[PDB]
Amino acid sequence: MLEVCIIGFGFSAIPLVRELARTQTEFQIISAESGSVWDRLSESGRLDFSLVSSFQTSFYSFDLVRDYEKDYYPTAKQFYEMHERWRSVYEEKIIRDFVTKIENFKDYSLISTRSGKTYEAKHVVLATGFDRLMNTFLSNFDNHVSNKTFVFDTMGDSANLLIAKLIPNNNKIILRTNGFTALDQEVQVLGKPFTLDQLESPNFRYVSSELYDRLMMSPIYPRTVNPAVSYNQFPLIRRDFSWVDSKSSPPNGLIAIKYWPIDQYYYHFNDDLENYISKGYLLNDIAMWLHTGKVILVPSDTPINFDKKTITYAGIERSFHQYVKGDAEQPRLPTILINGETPFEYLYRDTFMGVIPQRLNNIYFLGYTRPFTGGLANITEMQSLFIHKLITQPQFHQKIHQNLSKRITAYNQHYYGAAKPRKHDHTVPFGFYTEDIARLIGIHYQPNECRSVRDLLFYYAFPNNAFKYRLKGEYAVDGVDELIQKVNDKHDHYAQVFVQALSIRNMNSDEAAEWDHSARRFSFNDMRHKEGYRAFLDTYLKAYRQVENISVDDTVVDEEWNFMVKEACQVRDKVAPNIEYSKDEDVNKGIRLILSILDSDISSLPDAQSIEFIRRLLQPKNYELLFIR
Ligand SMILES: Cc1cc2nc3c(=O)[nH]c(=O)nc-3n(C[C@H](O)[C@H](O)[C@H](O)COP(=O)(O)OP(=O)(O)OC[C@H]3O[C@@H](n4cnc5c(N)ncnc54)[C@H](O)[C@@H]3O)c2cc1C
Ligand SMILES: N[C@@H](Cc1c[nH]c2ccccc12)C(=O)O
Ligand SMILES: N[C@@H](Cc1c[nH]c2ccccc12)C(=O)O
Repeated sequence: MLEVCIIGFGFSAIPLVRELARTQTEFQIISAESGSVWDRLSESGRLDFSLVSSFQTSFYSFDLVRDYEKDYYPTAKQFYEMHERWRSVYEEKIIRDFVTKIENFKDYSLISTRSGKTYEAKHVVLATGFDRLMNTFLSNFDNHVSNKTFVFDTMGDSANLLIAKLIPNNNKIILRTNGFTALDQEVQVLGKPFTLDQLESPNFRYVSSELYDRLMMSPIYPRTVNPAVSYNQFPLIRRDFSWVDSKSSPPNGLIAIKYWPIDQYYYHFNDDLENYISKGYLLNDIAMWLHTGKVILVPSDTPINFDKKTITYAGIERSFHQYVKGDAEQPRLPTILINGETPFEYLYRDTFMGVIPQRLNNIYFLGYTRPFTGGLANITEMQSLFIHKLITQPQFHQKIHQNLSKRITAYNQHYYGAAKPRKHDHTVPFGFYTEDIARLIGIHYQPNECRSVRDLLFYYAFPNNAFKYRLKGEYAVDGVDELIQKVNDKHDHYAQVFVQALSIRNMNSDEAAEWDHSARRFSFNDMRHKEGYRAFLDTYLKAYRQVENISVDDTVVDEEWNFMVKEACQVRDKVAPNIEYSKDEDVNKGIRLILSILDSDISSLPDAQSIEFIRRLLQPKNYELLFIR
């Protein structure tokens, strides 16, 4: 009897196949001849964009240990080339066919295929990815569409990439949405670039819920009255967060788009602009679009005529060329038959850690958990370790499954509370999820085993990337020691985010929200760093057009749009003139202090009262996770 069958091979399955090979566990992969959206984009030459996620979080530990030299954003070309490199390694273990049905029995499954070939396997892993409504827009994208009006009912990363591509053809963009969370993918800390995933210090949740909440939520919840923040200039960007019923913030189910702020885009790409655009580094600064009026927000309930193709806002009856109805994610699951009869019903919350479904025996889901920030790699590497351990170690399989339904209830209580199921429940802060799996497997760090201040920075401030948990123990990867050293040497041992937590420990949430926004350039949606880049924007559009052989007329002037932008930007035209740094000073001084006591013994530190606090990090009081204990 075949020990393991993996269904679907693109990106998510790679780390699991690697571990099954290492332990010589018998496995077969079944995967469609057709392949993925990445094959659609490759075949049709549309891998001309870049990831919304850092290198560190988007490539597996066993690639990073070889190829990491600096933080950067990989291109769609590089990401796909990496999938193709791993497909080549394992292609001999792949049967090219399409699974149509799985019949699940007490200790095996019967797998049916389009060819008619059937397979028996004791353990079955689904790594088939999602169907996405929006893929047709990216895969069949037309760049000749010019001077047209688009209406989007949802802001997501796909809409934002479409918008980046339309705007340089003088396409006008109306968003008719119930708000959206957008975050600068890259941020300056005392004049040095940090990808946003470098600054989450997630294990601070263990100090307390409230402290972590103040560390994280002021750029997402409308907490500052600072008029430089996009959610004050353009309030139609605010969301209804009344659904959230959890002390764990950011909450599971919160989705964000991650975008190039124009200032960081300029710092990286200004010197070789056309060549960088052609590699797929597209400016996608939604806040700059709102600032310049190349995008407008309108209320959710703004009347539209689907028959005449018209949207009803202020004075002009604007005909729209296309309505984009907004991306949904549905797992590509075959029919699964419980005891080979009863259709399995998929719901993210009714699986443990997005991986283990109830009422199925030895079936695992790999790649259906979505990270709030950073790449999928962080999530699928840790899920792969979890699945490998369940498959190959019956003691671990028994430990997890014995109280499976209780673990799931305890997880849902902790992370969702009494909220009803939502379509985005599958979205998790990457640094909670990786840490959660690491504690389940037993490859976690213990805060009580920190000796030096340097050790506290590593435990609390070093990002909870999957490779963090592959330094030593059961899943160690060779070269992780050198990788961690390199990353620490380039990021000042994450002293800056450690000092952020030290700065806000005594504040309430309004105070921390004010302090967050006291910076000369605060992390996210700082509308003071837009006007100075108006000339560079024109250079950019000219560069984009030249790269893509586009010719449009700005000497042709769209009068009617010029007119609707004024109505859209009334709060901004009122709020912006009220503009005009505690955070910069606090952080600068704190980093000085921390970097001076790097190698000081914690336990022995003498009796401001930040010392008390630093000493208490050996004994955090919010460490309990009832779905693990
Ligand atoms: C436009 C776009 C941009 C993205 N950008 C990023 C990014 O910036 N950073 C990031 O980290 N992630 C990004 N992602 C998300 C993620 O990395 C990709 O979705 C990735 O392809 C997921 O890998 P996967 O292996 O789970 O699924 P896939 O890559 O879709 O591979 C699954 C494979 O299984 C096959 N298959 C499906 N059903 C069956 C079946 N029943 N039988 C047999 N074979 C089957 C499919 O044909 C496919 O080849 C992006 C996704 C998209 C669509
Ligand atoms: N802690 C950093 C970065 C940060 C805050 N909120 C976030 C949400 C997601 C990602 C990063 C962040 C700051 O306060 O600016
Ligand atoms: N364009 C993809 C982006 C995406 C999906 N899942 C992700 C995980 C990590 C980074 C990016 C993504 C989407 O439809 O949403």
